Amino acid sequence: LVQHEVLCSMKNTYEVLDFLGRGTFGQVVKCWKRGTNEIVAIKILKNHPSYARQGQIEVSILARLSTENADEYNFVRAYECFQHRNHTCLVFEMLEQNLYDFLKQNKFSPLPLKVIRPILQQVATALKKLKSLGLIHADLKPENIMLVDPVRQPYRVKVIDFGSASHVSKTVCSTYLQSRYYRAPEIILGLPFCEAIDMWSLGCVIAELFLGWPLYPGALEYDQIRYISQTQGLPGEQLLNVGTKSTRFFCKETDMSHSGWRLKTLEEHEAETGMKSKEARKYIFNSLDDVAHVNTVMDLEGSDLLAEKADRREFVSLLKKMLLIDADLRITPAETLNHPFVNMKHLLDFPHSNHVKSCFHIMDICK
Repeated sequence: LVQHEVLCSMKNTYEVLDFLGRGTFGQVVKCWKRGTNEIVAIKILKNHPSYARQGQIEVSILARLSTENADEYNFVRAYECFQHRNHTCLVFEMLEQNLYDFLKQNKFSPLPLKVIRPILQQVATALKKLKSLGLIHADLKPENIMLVDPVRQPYRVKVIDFGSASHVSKTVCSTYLQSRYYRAPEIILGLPFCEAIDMWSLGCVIAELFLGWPLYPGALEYDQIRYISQTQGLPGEQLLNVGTKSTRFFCKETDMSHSGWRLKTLEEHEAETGMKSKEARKYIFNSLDDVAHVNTVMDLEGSDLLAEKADRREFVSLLKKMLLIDADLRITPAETLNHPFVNMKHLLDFPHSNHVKSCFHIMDICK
């Protein structure tokens, strides 16, 4: 169960100092490595047989990632893995603050695109290495992207929480998987999924950093697929046909001139499940292009505004490619690093803008 005040390792030695967090399963606690000046995070896993298979596969993925010991691809370095009492725990490096707590303390104010760009490049590099190994993170949320040091190393991030990671398999998710606000349509509709469910999650977080609030903050999976379809259009017919959960949110309407699929109205869903659906979006978009026209009051003069408008033009261009409902056509982590928003090739067309001089400056410092 829960423990405190002291801990014991087989090869090293750790003394627990303060609790760090508690999830659905698996507790993380901050401790001090005795004999050194290092602070590390230890994630304990309860020794229940029904959770033993998920606990073992997480250790298998960390050992395969630890071969990439350089971790220049921005991963949390896993040190060792021992067993205390009858439980199995993992030792990670101690990062400072995750992106959600960074937005919370700033009253969820939007972040400029010049700060979003370094974070996007680092996470896309991580997902480029995850596809290189045939792995899925399956839990990419702002709570799982932590800043190494917000003051010493400004805007350097790493990804955490592999408790949902798994190898690529041709198996439909039986129920739910990723976090709801960042869940790909494949998991909602009951479709075969691969590594593209993290490209969808990365689109919902860079949009959350730009707006301050989640892009699709649906309380239920119906609200989630409703916001997506109302903003980006209904999913394709071939996708809704082979979708297992596709019948729980859509219906086969057949008028004289109607097509095949349509959404269940708020009146229909409220009668089917009894739950009245309320609006939770801070931003309602008829199109992803309306994201570029959000929060448009800046101090940028004519020289800098011509570039910020070009910056937003490429941000919604990448965001649309990252939020394509069809996972077969969704942009890949390798292509995202080659998108003009990350290449900054569209900012080169400006002779000397004092804003683009800072945009390029924030990028080459993240090293």
